[PDB]
Amino acid sequence: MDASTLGSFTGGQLRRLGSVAGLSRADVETYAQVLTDALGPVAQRPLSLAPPTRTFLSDDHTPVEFSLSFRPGAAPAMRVLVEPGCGATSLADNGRAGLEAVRTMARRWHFTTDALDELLDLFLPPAPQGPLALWCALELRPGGVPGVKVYLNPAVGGEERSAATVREALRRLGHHQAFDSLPQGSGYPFLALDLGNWTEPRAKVYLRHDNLTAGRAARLSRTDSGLVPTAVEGFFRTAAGPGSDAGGLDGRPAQSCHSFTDPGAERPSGFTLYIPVRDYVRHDGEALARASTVLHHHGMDASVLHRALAALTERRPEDGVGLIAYLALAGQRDQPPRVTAYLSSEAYTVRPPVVELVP
Repeated sequence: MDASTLGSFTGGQLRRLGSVAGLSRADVETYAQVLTDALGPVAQRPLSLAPPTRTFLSDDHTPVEFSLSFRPGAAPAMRVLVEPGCGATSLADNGRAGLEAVRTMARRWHFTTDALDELLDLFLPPAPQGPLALWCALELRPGGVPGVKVYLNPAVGGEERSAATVREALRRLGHHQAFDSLPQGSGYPFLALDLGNWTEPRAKVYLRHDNLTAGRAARLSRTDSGLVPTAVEGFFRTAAGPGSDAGGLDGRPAQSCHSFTDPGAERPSGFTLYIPVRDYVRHDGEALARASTVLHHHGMDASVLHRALAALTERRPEDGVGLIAYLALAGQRDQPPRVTAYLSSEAYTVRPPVVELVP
């Protein structure tokens, strides 16, 4: 019928993945509409056109990514990550469009944005530097009222100003000198806020880790942020396969996230390690096999993740790479660890046209 658009294609993925995650037809319809509205003008962009901006949200510049988070005894939790300002003619207008999208969501669900407002001069200046201005992740909760997380760029004024930007953000969010509790890293790729019916900020600091080793990974967190060193080393080795025991992971950098949630607290209560598994496998069959091992090690079934990949695309996992972009092990104080698979939309990753060569 009609040519596929970013909206129709990513919407189809949201619907099929949402059903795999056990969401109702009603909730899936609600969230498909939320994603279309979040994409704004680019939702109508035909997939036959080049990607609208070189968004760094995914390798092929699709401005949508999905995730499924597995907790023992819990239904799978689905998120969608979007860049609402995708297709703006400048990073400044990208940020403004991103902020408008978050405020529209706030007027709909009436979550508090005071914590975001406290940060906007730091993260949305004029002449911003890449690679992002504002991304939004929506947790697709039963009942149609999502969790909203906003991702901002500590390097917006240059990498040299990243550390000072994170320290000032945490101070403004009532976390004093929490910056000094963070482990050594190579960079600060994101600061994120979890927004809801709370005014108490939930602040997340991301660190880049170049050439990470299993031992160094074991030292990024303390017991009181939900993971134990042996679980972190086991996960590192399972996820990384050949990147393991070779002088440090040798593909794109690993990341950690440090969650500050207790009011006034100078120490994080949550820790996540992200491994870019797509750089360390022959194909998505191997990524799926490693994800299945991690899930089994944390007491969870993996059949939903097998259905999730088929929901994304009809492609055999073994016939490409990148459908599973990252795997993560997520700890929170006094909670069972969570395993998360980040799933690529691949809206711009197409089989070339079939035209047989006949001599």
